Amino acid sequence: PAGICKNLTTENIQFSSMDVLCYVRDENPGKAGFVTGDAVPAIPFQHPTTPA
Amino acid sequence: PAGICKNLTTENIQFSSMDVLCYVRDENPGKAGFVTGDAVPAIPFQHPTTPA
Repeated sequence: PAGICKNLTTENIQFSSMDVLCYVRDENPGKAGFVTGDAVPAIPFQHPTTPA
Repeated sequence: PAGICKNLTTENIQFSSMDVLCYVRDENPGKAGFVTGDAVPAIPFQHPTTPA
């Protein structure tokens, strides 16, 4: 949408409402365009209550 | 061992590898040469994870 386009543009990343991006996701997982994965998932830490 | 003697001499406590020290451990109640004892044995503390 337009708001995302404006926010991207103001962040020195160029993208216009008339632009399009074309991609191909490969079949074999060994060779791919973009690789994503989790090394260590989110771990919570609850610190004890402090003075004040 | 010789290495300990070398370390001692390095830190300004003169003790050659040739030197020998003699001592007498007393047994009478009121008299003694070297006194040792623990007033409070070592106590462990564990702190939880800081906000850092």
